[PDB]
Amino acid sequence: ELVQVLRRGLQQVSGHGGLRGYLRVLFRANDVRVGTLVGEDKYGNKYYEDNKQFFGRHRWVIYTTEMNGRDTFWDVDGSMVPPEWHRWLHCMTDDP
Amino acid sequence: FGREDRFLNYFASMRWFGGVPLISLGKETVKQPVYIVDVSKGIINAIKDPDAKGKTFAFVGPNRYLLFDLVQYIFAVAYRPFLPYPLPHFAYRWVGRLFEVSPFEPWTTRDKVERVHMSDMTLPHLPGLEDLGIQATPLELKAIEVLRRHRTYRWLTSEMEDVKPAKTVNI
Amino acid sequence: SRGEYVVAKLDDLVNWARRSSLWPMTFGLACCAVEMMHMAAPRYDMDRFGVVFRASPRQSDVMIVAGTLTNKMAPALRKVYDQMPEPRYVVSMGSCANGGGYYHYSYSVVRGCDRIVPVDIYVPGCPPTAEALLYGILQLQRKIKREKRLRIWYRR
Amino acid sequence: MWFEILPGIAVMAACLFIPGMATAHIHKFTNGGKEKRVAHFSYQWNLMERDRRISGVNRYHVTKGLENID
Amino acid sequence: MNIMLTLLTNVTLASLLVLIAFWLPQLNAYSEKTSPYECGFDPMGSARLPFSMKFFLVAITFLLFDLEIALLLPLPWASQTNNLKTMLTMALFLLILLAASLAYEWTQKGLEWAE
Amino acid sequence: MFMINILSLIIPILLAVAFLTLVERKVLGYMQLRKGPNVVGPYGLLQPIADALKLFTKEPLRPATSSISMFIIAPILALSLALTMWVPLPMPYPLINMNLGVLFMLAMSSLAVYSILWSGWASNSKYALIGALRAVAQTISYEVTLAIILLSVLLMNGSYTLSTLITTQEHIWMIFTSWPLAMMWFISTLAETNRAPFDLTEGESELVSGFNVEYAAGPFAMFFMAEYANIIMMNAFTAILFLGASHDPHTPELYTINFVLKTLALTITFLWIRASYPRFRYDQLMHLLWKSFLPLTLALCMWHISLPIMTASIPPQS
Amino acid sequence: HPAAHGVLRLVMELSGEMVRKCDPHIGLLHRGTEKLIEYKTYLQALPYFDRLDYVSMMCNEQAYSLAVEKLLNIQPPPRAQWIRVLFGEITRLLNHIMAVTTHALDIGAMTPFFWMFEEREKMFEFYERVSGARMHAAYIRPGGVHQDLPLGLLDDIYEFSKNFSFRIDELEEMLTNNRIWRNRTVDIGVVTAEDALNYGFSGVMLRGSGIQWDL
Amino acid sequence: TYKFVNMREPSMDMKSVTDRAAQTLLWTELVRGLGMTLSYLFREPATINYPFEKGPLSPRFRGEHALRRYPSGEERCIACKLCEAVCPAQAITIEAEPRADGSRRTTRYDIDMTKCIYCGFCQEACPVDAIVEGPNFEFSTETHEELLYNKEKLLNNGDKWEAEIAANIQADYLYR
Ligand SMILES: CCCCCCCCCCCCCCCCC[C@@H](O)O[C@H](CO[C@H](O)CCCCCCCCCCCCCCC)COP(=O)(O)OCC[N+](C)(C)C
Ligand SMILES: CCCCCCCCCCCCCCCCC[C@@H](O)O[C@H](CO[C@H](O)CCCCCCCCCCCCCCC)COP(=O)(O)OCC[N+](C)(C)C
Ligand SMILES: CCCCCCCC/C=C\CCCCCCCC(=O)O[C@H](COC(=O)CCCCCCC/C=C/CCCCCCCC)COP(=O)(O)OCCN
Ligand SMILES: COC1=C(OC)C(=O)C(CC=C(C)C)=C(C)C1=O
Ligand SMILES: COC1=C(OC)C(=O)C(CC=C(C)C)=C(C)C1=O
Ligand code: SF4
Ligand code: SF4
Ligand code: SF4
Repeated sequence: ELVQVLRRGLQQVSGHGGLRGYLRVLFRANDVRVGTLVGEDKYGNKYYEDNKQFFGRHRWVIYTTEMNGRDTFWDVDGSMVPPEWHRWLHCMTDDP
Repeated sequence: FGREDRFLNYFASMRWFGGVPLISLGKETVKQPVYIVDVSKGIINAIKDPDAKGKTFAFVGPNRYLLFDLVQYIFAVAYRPFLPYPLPHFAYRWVGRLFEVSPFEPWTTRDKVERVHMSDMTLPHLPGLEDLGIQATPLELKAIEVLRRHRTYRWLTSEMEDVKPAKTVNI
Repeated sequence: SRGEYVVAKLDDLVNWARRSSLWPMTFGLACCAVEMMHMAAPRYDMDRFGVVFRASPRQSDVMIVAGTLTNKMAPALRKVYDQMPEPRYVVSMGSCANGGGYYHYSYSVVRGCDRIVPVDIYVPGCPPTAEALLYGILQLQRKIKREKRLRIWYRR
Repeated sequence: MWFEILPGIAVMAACLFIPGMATAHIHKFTNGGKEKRVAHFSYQWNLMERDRRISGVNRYHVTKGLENID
Repeated sequence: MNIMLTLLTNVTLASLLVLIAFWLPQLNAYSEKTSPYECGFDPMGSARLPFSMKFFLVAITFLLFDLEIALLLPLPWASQTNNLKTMLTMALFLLILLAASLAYEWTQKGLEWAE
Repeated sequence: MFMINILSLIIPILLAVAFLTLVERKVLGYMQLRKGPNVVGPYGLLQPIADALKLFTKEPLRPATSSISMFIIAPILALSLALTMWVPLPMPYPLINMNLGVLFMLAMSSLAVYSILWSGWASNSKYALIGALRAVAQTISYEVTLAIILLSVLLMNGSYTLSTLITTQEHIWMIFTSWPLAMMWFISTLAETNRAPFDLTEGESELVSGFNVEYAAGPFAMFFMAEYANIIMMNAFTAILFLGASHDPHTPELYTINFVLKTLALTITFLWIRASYPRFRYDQLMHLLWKSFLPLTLALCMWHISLPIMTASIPPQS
Repeated sequence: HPAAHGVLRLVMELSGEMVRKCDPHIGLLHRGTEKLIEYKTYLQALPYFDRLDYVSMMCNEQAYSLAVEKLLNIQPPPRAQWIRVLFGEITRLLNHIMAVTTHALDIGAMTPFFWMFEEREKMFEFYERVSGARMHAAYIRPGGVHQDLPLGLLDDIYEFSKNFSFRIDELEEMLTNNRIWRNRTVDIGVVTAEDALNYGFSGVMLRGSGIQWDL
Repeated sequence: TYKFVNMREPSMDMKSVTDRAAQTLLWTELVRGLGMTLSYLFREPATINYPFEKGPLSPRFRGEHALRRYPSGEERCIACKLCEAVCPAQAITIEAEPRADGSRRTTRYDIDMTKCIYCGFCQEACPVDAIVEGPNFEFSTETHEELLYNKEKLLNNGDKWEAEIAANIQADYLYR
């Protein structure tokens, strides 16, 4: 079953668009999990869910690299989420 | 002179070299230092004084000291061994030029050495602290608050009235 | 210029080192310290950011005022802030520390810890949630990232 | 995860590998490639000193075989 | 010679680390920063006042028991003598006397700390 | 060439200590249902660098009441001794080959206590003094029993040379012959290194920071590195003493890998024990070492003096 | 101090490390709450009791509400009383977790704190779902409770309750039979029943001495 | 009804005495504690990946304050001053007068967020759902003065967070 988890890791590498995207998501979010895309903002934030994860890790957001005027490739904060995706991301509701 | 000054701390820090170099042994220099709080209060009073529009003030201390006596008192308040030796003007200038090379804040400069050895001017025709309602604080009342940091553990608790104030060349 | 580039790179390196290793003093006052503990709890795991509690003031970089500051305690708080080697930072957390809060009009409460020590970040709440305090700490990290010490020294 | 603790353990293991291997290779490099001699007692030291004297190059690890006895 | 060089290298590295730590960063020392730490309030007395030791008798017994270590250390070489009977008898005599001294200290309330 | 050897010994040891800090933090976190440093660098691999850089760019303090000479001397002695206690270790070849290596480690380890003693005294504060007195009590508690255990274990090696321990355990580990001595030795090495459950000299919940409460920045980092280097060195010594790897003269890399794996296992066991237990009272440590460890150690020393003579198994090299 | 448990100035007179005298100095967190209460209305003074004992908050709310109800000669409805007792037991769980884990942490056991504070976090989630505040709820009021339970709260409380016992068992396996823990705790701080009664003790500090009392 | 916690007596037979001696000399319970820590080492951690993952909240969550409008854009607040009267911390300051068209509207509406205890009493007291405590909790500032809100800031917060505030109220107004 070790081969199974290693193959899962290889597929995690492949599901982020190659080594470059895998390393980008590893160095930006410190996480390489692959989820189902729920939607995208008009600012560029992407939203993913994976219901097999325990409560708290089953929803997440990959932040945009460029908000109104600042470069947010490295400097991201939780206040960049618009109110509707704020409601969805904090589990105040079930409907995106 | 004060807690963050470059006057009392400057002389107190000369203990690291072992001796105190003074031009002409400091017997031909007279100083009149002033307290920092007195200067700040004078500034505030000059702001609040309507008669001080175009005036020019001179803020000086109450006592005049010889440089030798002042440094000896400084080392006595800090309870450090005083080893004063005379250093010629050109040698002191060379030392200052050597110290000027620091890319950071210099320990001393040629200009600083020039200003330390130069006697304070007497300008009795100018207004002073007293004309703004300020009674200048003597050095003997505030020296400990600056020089207690420079003591060792053995002398840290000594009170201010233990170090026998120095001689003043006044009038 | 070469020197400008070198000082910019060195400033970036020192800023990254300072903000990637933040050690708050083991110091709490009231209810907000419970949320500080919950930020140290497994769910948020402040240690995963490099944030480690240390008891001694001489081994601390950040001071988090978490609780009401009274008049009886102000000398001790100022004393332990003074015994912090520099560079040091202060985070005011909760209404009581920010401006007095529920006890603003009391006879024995300091109306804000910024009357005693300078504050870098104000975290609002009564108490702020563990996520709110974490957001405040990350904001402090972003503030440290923006310091220009060596560039300003070179520009002198 | 618990397997993310492994990169740091691997780095520490690599760091701890260096002293022993470096000592072995430095001993090999400065002793003709044959495992630096041990002298716990005076007899072994006398053996090394005789080796040094008969080597002809002031180096003990230079070994003379049966080709040196004509 | 090699050990002397090793000690010199280690001491030099430690001293250079101290010198770097003290001359690299910015120093801002004032009276309140350099005061002793007593959890936010000034200490009442001095740290140089006598500090009573409740285990002094055990310390003297440690002085006495440390020399039996020097007596017992050459045993690996002593095991190579021809007369193993005398060597074993005297080693067991020394260890039995040490255990007897420990028992005497234990039974007369010597290992209890002073109150 | 010998200076290159000294550097190749001491620099990797410092790097290993730096990353052992991270490994300990992550192991404790995962044992506490959290992660540990995961953000700065991938899997926290740049956390030690940030810690060192932050510590060495911070202001060091000289207390007003402190005796400055001893205050500065103590961390230098601590780190120097911590680095020095590595040179006689056979891995499988030592930097310095000594006839009496074990006695050398004993003497230098008993010298290393004065770093804590003098730092606590020169700090001229009450908590540091309490830490120094606790260190005195700890040394009195453990020293004699540690020495007797070492003698008992080495009665089967035949000498005090550390390399001979590789030959003694060529076929069987020494732990299968002296496992009670091994247990008491492991506890004694936990007590010697001031490690949980025997970290009284610092005693965070009791004495704030203890003997090093007045130290800051680089001088404090020096004590930290000395402590962690002592941890690694003592676990390596235990691995050599009780879990002997097989040495092939034509491939010492196998022995190096084996020994490093064993000492890493022992260090991880140290972190495990820290994460698993509460702390002792420093009088209870003395009572444990003098009323339980000492009589058994004396009886086992008698047993290990007798056993080779009865069994006709006396080791060589008189 | 890490073990001062907040803001306490314990002036200790010691011979060596033997404690000759203890002098507790308090008031470093005296906020003058009672005067401020005198300056508020009965509903305005309710959140002060949340902040009196910030580890058991709904219990303080319950005590204040019971006093005000006694003075008002009114009676809460049965559902309010059942909710009050349920959340009081949850609050007791929170308080006991914090107390035991921090006691162990002060003695030297750091890990059960981390184990049990996740359960504390889930109970905080219950608090927030019922009131909107994780710890300072102001939920219990002199008329009953502010709001009714959301439609899916009892199921989640049941899910937490059916599993909390295993966490308790793990904590006990960590501490109960450990010989170091017993050495640090057995025969320490012994108080007699008569002394405990005369000194005004209550709760566990009585029950540990054999006094059979529970309000 | 009471029970005893520490009132057991051990057996004195050879078997149990030897088991206790083995426990004392071979450290059984310490090994059991080590085993429990080892078991915890191999479990999945409960940490979440903030700020990319967020902690669960509810429609009742009391965060940052905001002022609301009617669907036409007219403000809901009519300066009744009930929120100011009920505020336990005296954090709300209000001044009002007739508007140019004769409406009852405020000219000053401030909340001192360093005085506020975030109890939500103001939104209970409001009869027109004009003042609310929103879902936002990440609004830490760098200066004290930035936490002294006036009417413009609160109206901006309402316009900024209305899309979420209205949905949160729709899911909870039936409990109020
Ligand atoms: C030789 C011994 C003495 C010197 C020792 C030096 C040790 C080596 C130096 C280590 C370098 C590594 C540090 C850089 C890592 C930063 C990674 C990256 O993330 O940084 C970004 C940008 O980095 C900084 O802008 C610059 C960092 C480095 C600047 C230049 C490097 C200078 C090195 C020169 C070494 C010479 C030393 C002097 C010798 C005397 C900002 O991202 P960050 O905010 O973190 O993370 C946000 C959190 N998220 C991801 C979850 C959203
Ligand atoms: C880890 C193992 C490997 C490391 C090996 C390298 C070891 C390096 C040595 C350790 C010290 C490193 C610290 C570097 C900073 C320099 C500190 C000092 O030396 O510089 C100034 C020295 O300059 C002095 O001010 C006077 C300048 C000249 C002194 C006269 C002596 C005669 C020298 C001749 C100069 C003429 C030209 C020289 C070229 C020929 C002192 O300034 P100061 O403010 O106190 O200290 C604070 C430093 N700050 C500002 C960075 C915070
Ligand atoms: C034919 C016969 C030949 C010889 C036969 C010899 C067989 C003898 C069998 C018994 C020997 C066992 C040796 C055990 C030595 C100490 C055991 C002991 O009893 O000590 C305990 C205490 O010892 C401890 O509990 C240790 C305390 C510190 C524990 C720290 C963490 C534990 C470490 C985890 C496991 C470590 C594994 C050790 C080996 C590692 C590999 C080297 C006494 O304390 P109390 O319970 O208070 O009783 C005294 C009061 N009446
Ligand atoms: C394990 O490291 C920690 C501490 O050091 C022992 C603490 O003191 C604290 C604070 C809690 C005590 C009771 C002061 C926390 C939260 C912590 O995580
Ligand atoms: C609940 O009781 C309290 C403690 O015990 C756990 C504390 O440690 C502290 C403060 C110490 C840590 C760092 C939070 C406070 C303020 C407190 O109220
Ligand atoms: S702000 Fe609120 S939670 Fe924080 S200490 Fe003050 S009253 Fe307690
Ligand atoms: S939440 Fe409470 S304290 Fe804050 S403004 Fe509203 S009524 Fe006042
Ligand atoms: S209670 Fe509502 S309507 Fe009345 S003044 Fe306050 S915000 Fe306006």
